[PDB]
Amino acid sequence: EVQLVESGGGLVQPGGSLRLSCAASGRAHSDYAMAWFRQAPGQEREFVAGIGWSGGDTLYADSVRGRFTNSRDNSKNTLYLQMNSLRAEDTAVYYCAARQGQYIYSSMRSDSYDYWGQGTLVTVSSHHHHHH
Ligand SMILES: [Mn+2]
Repeated sequence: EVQLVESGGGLVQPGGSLRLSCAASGRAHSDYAMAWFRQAPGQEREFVAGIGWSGGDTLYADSVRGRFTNSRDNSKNTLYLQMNSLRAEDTAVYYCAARQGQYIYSSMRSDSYDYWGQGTLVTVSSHHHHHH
């Protein structure tokens, strides 16, 4: 069993950037094959980015390639997603996922992932913060 906790979701201006984090349970250097998925309201869940268990085959969905960067800190069992040039189409709950098993290559299929976090919400929408 692997538990997964995402953080970092928030409200972001169109054109803006965020960084998501996903902490995974286990001893340090557990080195899971992991991925990010997302689901927008009324749409099917979809792959975003992934990495294999041994740190190879960093892979992106066509929707986000060149805008998003996936990285893993093996010591912390943490996965990070730097998201740039965000647009309304990127609004979604973002889910961290992990596989049970030592898979070298990243799978883009949700059926490949045993464990799923609860998600963190990214809202890409124009807004104004009142001054202080
Ligand atoms: Mn803001």
